[PDB]
Amino acid sequence: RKPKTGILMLNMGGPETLGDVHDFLLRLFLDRDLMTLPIQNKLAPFIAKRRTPKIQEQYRRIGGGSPIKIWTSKQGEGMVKLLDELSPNTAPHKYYIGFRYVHPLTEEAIEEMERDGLERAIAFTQYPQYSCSTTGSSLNAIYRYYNQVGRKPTMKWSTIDRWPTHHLLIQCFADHILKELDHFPLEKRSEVVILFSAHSLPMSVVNRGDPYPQEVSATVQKVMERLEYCNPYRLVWQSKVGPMPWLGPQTDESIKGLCERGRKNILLVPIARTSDHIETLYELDIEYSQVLAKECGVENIRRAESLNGNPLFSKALADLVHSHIQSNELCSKQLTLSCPLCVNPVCRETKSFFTSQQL
Amino acid sequence: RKPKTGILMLNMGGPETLGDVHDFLLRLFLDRDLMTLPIQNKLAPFIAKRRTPKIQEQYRRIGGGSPIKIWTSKQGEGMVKLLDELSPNTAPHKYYIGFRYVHPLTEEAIEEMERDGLERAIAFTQYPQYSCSTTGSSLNAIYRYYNQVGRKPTMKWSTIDRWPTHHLLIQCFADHILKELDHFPLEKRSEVVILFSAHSLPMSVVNRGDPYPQEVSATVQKVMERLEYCNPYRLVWQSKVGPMPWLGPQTDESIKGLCERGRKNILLVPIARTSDHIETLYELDIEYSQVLAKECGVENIRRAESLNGNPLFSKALADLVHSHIQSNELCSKQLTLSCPLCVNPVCRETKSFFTSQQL
Ligand SMILES: C[C@H](CCC(=O)O)[C@H]1CC[C@H]2[C@@H]3[C@H](O)C[C@@H]4C[C@H](O)CC[C@]4(C)[C@H]3C[C@H](O)[C@]12C
Ligand SMILES: C[C@H](CCC(=O)O)[C@H]1CC[C@H]2[C@@H]3[C@H](O)C[C@@H]4C[C@H](O)CC[C@]4(C)[C@H]3C[C@H](O)[C@]12C
Ligand SMILES: C[C@H](CCC(=O)O)[C@H]1CC[C@H]2[C@@H]3[C@H](O)C[C@@H]4C[C@H](O)CC[C@]4(C)[C@H]3C[C@H](O)[C@]12C
Ligand SMILES: C[C@H](CCC(=O)O)[C@H]1CC[C@H]2[C@@H]3[C@H](O)C[C@@H]4C[C@H](O)CC[C@]4(C)[C@H]3C[C@H](O)[C@]12C
Ligand SMILES: C[C@H](CCC(=O)O)[C@H]1CC[C@H]2[C@@H]3[C@H](O)C[C@@H]4C[C@H](O)CC[C@]4(C)[C@H]3C[C@H](O)[C@]12C
Ligand SMILES: C[C@H](CCC(=O)O)[C@H]1CC[C@H]2[C@@H]3[C@H](O)C[C@@H]4C[C@H](O)CC[C@]4(C)[C@H]3C[C@H](O)[C@]12C
Ligand code: FES
Ligand code: FES
Ligand SMILES: [Cl-]
Ligand SMILES: [Cl-]
Repeated sequence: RKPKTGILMLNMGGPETLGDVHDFLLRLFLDRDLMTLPIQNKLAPFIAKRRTPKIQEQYRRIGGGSPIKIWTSKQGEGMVKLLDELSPNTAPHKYYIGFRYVHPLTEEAIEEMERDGLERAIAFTQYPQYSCSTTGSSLNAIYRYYNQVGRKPTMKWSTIDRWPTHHLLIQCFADHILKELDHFPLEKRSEVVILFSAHSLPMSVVNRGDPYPQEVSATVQKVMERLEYCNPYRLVWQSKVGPMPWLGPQTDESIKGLCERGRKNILLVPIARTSDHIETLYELDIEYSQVLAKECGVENIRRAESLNGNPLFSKALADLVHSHIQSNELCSKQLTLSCPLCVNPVCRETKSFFTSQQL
Repeated sequence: RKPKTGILMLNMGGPETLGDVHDFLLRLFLDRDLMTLPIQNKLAPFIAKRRTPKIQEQYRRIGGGSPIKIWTSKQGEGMVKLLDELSPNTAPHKYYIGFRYVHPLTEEAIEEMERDGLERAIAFTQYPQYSCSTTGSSLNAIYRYYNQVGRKPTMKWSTIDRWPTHHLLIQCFADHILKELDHFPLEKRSEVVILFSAHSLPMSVVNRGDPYPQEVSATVQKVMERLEYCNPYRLVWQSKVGPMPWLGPQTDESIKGLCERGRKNILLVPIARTSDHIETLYELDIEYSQVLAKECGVENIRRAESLNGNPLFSKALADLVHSHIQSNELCSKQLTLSCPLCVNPVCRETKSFFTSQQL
């Protein structure tokens, strides 16, 4: 039978080959939500051209491009197989990838979903903890697509806009941490300090109200509860760029500081993403675990495996979607409150897009 | 066998009368691990004299003094009654109050516990979420006391150094929120937005690794889970002073921003305090809920009652102490990890004090 229920998996994406780097950067610098540059239509291509060599070099250091699409595909296949059994009344299910800055783009995916004549479309963010710069930006693209195509949707929409504490996500993280603790020397296991690391935000974004640091903090505590507080931890933040203030502590400074303080056995845990990413394979694994850690005289630094193709994580995706369908909800209660100092007029329009849907 | 088990309830304290304000400020400004001032022994008394009138005026606005001691005493009495029945082998139990910056001082309470000839002494912080500037300052005073008096303790020490997700604490907050949502006009209940508000930290402290923002985030999520996400929330931060950057968003800016954006029905929840305090009775209730809120045309702003004399909260305190005794733990696993960028040599000494205790 023709597909009945579309699951739109949303992610920023990354360039699949070196050749895709420039236009990934160009689409990003053009995104008026993410940044207000003067004369932005002229500055965006110039900044993309300037930054491209450096970013292509990073992807070169990890094998030539981003693995996000492979992993997103494998997890979406697994999720659809389960949902056809779990939810016969909404089957067949089909997953679609909507990347914000590379192909397939969010707008290309919506065009195909409509072409396919689905009865309902679920905007399923692949970021478990909500930031306006991540999930909000992917949801804004859905609202803006219909606003700009000048037609109403032909499908019933709803969103799973966050899931920072789903019990099977927490189980996957706990399982990968225990697997990685087993690979330290046994005599150092109990000395291991865990740094959960997540992409940082600028403080201008924290201070306007972004939900993300409190949600990532929640994910951390539920993982440590499941692990029975077996090792001590901190939550720290990676990927800061530029001269402005961002939320710290920084993951690089924290690795170096712990080493300087005699804690030389460290487990990194990428707590805000669901697959490997340049953040993990370059920044944590090369910049921090090889170079920085070597300079400071670490004894053992390891990183928990990304969730990637763990079948339990496909089972989480499916249970999220199945609960969402049975609840009839259109979005979380949290999406109905925009940031207290939000200055972007589209956030309200996108919230209303979802809360106002027929059903 | 006389009192056998002393429970030292630690809090920073506040001045009980207007006459106690100057010496509260003086002790604060002499505390070199909270602040390093040029020519500190001369400047501290001067800044204490200069800022006393303004701080006396805040306390005069709430009736002439801090209620922390009355509430802590009532909670401590309730806790002891329960502990004598829960734990006959460690009875009789006696509570002592140790305030960091007013009488009875931490040092005074230790002197009495040792005078009393207790077998066992439990350093029980009354902050559920740990900051190095709150619970860590109290624990450093216990270590420094023995280091100064140059005698070893005569009782067996251990600490309950944090408890941000204790199930009965969570139940108390959820109960107080729901009863406050009952006081709104029924036609706005669904519209109410919850701002959990906790004392902020300077970014310099957050960026060195202080555990506090992630633990307060955890308390917020456990409370919202218990409430089944009935209303939307943000966690925001109050009490910033001075011109340096602190963690935001600010509670005051957030209340003004929500009003300006049409969310004019707000419930404030002091999520990091267990009793009323100048930050609730003056800052939230007068500066924000009366002056700020009237000025931007709020419709309804309420604040959940502080835990104060709720008997389920004395139940929580006793359950924490009974579980701690049964577990034989000397401190949390998290106290065994100092901040990654800690620069105070005493933190390691105080950690060792607790982890090394006989028993
Ligand atoms: C002023 C502005 C800040 C935008 C903001 O307020 O966030 C910043 C952001 C990106 C900056 C530009 C980009 O970093 C690229 C250029 C970098 C050069 O070193 C200065 C000019 C240059 C063209 C920058 C000018 C200016 O400082 C920009 C435009
Ligand atoms: C790729 C580009 C340059 C950074 C680098 O050298 O890696 C970086 C700089 C700042 C980044 C943006 C900032 O990190 C702010 C955003 C934070 C979100 O968690 C990711 C998207 C987000 C919108 C970022 C995407 C992208 O990777 C950016 C634009
Ligand atoms: C790193 C890059 C400049 C590269 C260059 O031309 O040298 C610039 C271009 C635009 C910048 C972004 C924009 O200024 C908007 C954001 C401004 C916030 O103040 C910090 C992050 C923030 C997301 C910026 C981070 C970073 O400095 C960016 C991504
Ligand atoms: C007294 C002074 C002025 C604040 C005011 O207007 O109330 C403030 C500035 C920073 C404050 C301190 C910092 O907030 C750090 C601590 C926070 C704890 O909640 C109380 C003690 C604590 C050590 C504070 C005591 C006092 O309220 C201080 C020292
Ligand atoms: C420079 C120093 C900051 C030390 C720190 O970073 O902790 C600050 C903190 C408190 C300040 C002092 C207090 O604010 C009291 C005085 C206030 C007057 O405006 C200037 C002199 C005055 C005597 C200050 C001098 C100086 O600016 C001090 C001493
Ligand atoms: C506000 C107060 C007095 C100002 C005055 O002279 O009237 C000053 C004097 C000493 C200051 C403190 C010290 O500078 C040390 C802390 C350093 C952080 O950068 C801010 C908070 C911090 C705790 C300061 C907050 C506040 O501005 C204090 C408490
Ligand atoms: S920036 Fe967060 S809702 Fe608009
Ligand atoms: S400042 Fe946090 S452990 Fe020393
Ligand atoms: Cl990537
Ligand atoms: Cl007080």
